[PDB]
Amino acid sequence: EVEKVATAVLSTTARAKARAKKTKKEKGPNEEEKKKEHEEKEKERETNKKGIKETKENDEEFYKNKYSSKPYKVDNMTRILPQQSRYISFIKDDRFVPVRKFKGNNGVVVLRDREPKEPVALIETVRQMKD
Amino acid sequence: VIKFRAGVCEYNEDSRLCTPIPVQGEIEIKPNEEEELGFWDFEWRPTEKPVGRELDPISLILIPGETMWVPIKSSKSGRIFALVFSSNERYFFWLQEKNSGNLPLNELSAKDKEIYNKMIGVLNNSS
Repeated sequence: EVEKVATAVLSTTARAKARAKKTKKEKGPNEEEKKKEHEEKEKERETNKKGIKETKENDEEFYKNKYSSKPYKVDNMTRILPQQSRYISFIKDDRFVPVRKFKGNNGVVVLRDREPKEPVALIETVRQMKD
Repeated sequence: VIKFRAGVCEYNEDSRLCTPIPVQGEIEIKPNEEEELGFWDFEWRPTEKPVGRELDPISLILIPGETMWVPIKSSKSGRIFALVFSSNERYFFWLQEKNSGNLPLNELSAKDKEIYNKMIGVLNNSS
């Protein structure tokens, strides 16, 4: 719908060209003498904007690392593809530290809380909401 | 009319022990309009669990200035719904309503604001 009307405007200006070379000489002064549209730069015209709805992903450039080696913060409760799980390490800066070692795999993992007496938000299960 | 799940609970003048004898039932509050005192009827009903002192149904009128609200009464259990009469019509209820569970919890229910508003409305005001 967007392209139909963007192509409309542009094609009309192109056709008018041959007549336009000599017209354009008279057109310049008649704007200074009479009046202008709302701008005083050139005569600049419309261009129309086209419809692009999708913002596509490119592809990697590094297949040797698809997981770099740089740090990135990954939030708890997120999509975790098994490649990431190997490099997940629980940080000590938080209260929360694993009871044992971490498996290097995804799953339900229970942690030891050093301060459970300090307010942290907690994420309600479905069952909790209903109560 | 405002209903929530509630149990019977024991009253004491001895030391005011006030720990539930747990049951399961409801309290059903009729706000009424009768005279200047309101006389809001708190009808308690058992629906299951005969265990303990069940208390056959009894409707209790709100007489203003004798009854009192304090959310705890000995901090053994919260959610102390108080109709104080000093061993006349004194029978207690213990809210057992779901707001984070039916549990005992200090300073009434988990929905804190919700339930303080109800207490003022029923108990302190007279229609």
